Amino acid sequence: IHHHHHHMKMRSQLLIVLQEHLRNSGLTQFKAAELLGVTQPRVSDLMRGKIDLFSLESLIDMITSIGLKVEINIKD
Amino acid sequence: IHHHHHHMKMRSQLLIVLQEHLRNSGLTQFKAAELLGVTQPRVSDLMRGKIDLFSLESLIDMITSIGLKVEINIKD
Repeated sequence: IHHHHHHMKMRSQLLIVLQEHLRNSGLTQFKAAELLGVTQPRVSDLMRGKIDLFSLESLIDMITSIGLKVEINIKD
Repeated sequence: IHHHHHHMKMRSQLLIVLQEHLRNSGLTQFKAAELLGVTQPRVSDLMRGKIDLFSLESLIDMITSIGLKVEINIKD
């Protein structure tokens, strides 16, 4: 397994938005996994806040699966 | 190898900013790889625009290594 420990403000922002949206979606963890196209243990880890297990692309994948838009701004 | 074909506006934005910044950095591909902590073949692929080989986290890793800030906005 890869564990992630960088970009934590961004990673936590994406995770909290994904958790909150899933929490009042009316979906069970099973139906949530079906919608996101991931396994139930993956949903469990997300809802338990195991943030280290989630790459930025996986979080962005799931945010988009639930119908949200992610926009980036790059600052120099 | 993983190949990526989703989130293409975001992926291309990050790649173009990374290429442009490296292109007038005064660095050779070797010195660029040293700064980013990746291999020279990885730099080559980036500069050749092999966008499919680069996950969003790897692009964000490298953008931050060169001293840029990435901010996300999530829209519903």
